[PDB]
Amino acid sequence: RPDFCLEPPYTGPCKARIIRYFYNAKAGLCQTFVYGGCRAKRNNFKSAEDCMRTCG
Amino acid sequence: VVGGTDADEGEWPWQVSLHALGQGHICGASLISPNWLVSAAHCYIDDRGFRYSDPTQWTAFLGLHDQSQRSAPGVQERRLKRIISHPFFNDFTFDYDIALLELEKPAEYSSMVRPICLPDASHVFPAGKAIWVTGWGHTQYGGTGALILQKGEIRVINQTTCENLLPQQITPRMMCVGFLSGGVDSCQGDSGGPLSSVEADGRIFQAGVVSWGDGCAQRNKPGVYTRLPLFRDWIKENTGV
Repeated sequence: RPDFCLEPPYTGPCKARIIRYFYNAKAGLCQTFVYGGCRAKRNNFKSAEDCMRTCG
Repeated sequence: VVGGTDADEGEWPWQVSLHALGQGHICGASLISPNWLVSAAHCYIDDRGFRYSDPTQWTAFLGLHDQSQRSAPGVQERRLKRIISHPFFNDFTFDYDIALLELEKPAEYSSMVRPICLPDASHVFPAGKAIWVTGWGHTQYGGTGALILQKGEIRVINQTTCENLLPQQITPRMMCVGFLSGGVDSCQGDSGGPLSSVEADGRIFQAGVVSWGDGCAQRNKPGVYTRLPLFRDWIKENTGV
């Protein structure tokens, strides 16, 4: 439900390569994306579990 | 990085590949001595339940060339004793984005694993001066990393130009390096990596740490890195190097 769950995966201005999971709204499944390491947004977790437990 | 080409065995002996438990390669670092590195700061900031600051979660790769190559004759592997993010780093404005990583067991210099040279407090890298960026970062914004340490050539830029290309964002500890027409620039996964500069004497000196930038290789959006001089004494004061 969290509205931030429906926002697109935000990478960020920094340049780290941290694979993170985000919920794919029109796909019901959480997926992978790269987080720059800064300014993270709410729809970015560490495990598929964490992702699917709050955006299911 | 973007717009660059494959480097050669040992072309950048000071480059390093940093990995974190369950995540593979994350950032790059710079070998500044037998027991220390010089990376970013954001790379080691506890987030999403992972201790990105905890040294027990990191492995460093000296002399690395091919990421998919397991066990290599010229690649050293070491754990970290401790990380020292700058006491005035800012996870948001990106100021003081710099940190020191201490190796447990020392590095053992060789043809493919040599320490880069630190600019002395007052060194200057005049704008327009070509320098190099290296890393396994994404090869085009929004893509994937590279198996082989890529190399790219960019140049220093006027500070005001920098400040104004990225409105109300640049700080004295920062420095724009790249091109106005982009095409070449550091990208995700390159962070902490060292800007290598060939100096008039023949030796290469670290002139910056990959930090951030809006996008990658965009026109009017050159990479933003951490100036290395202002922290020379901070290094001396901490590492002891």
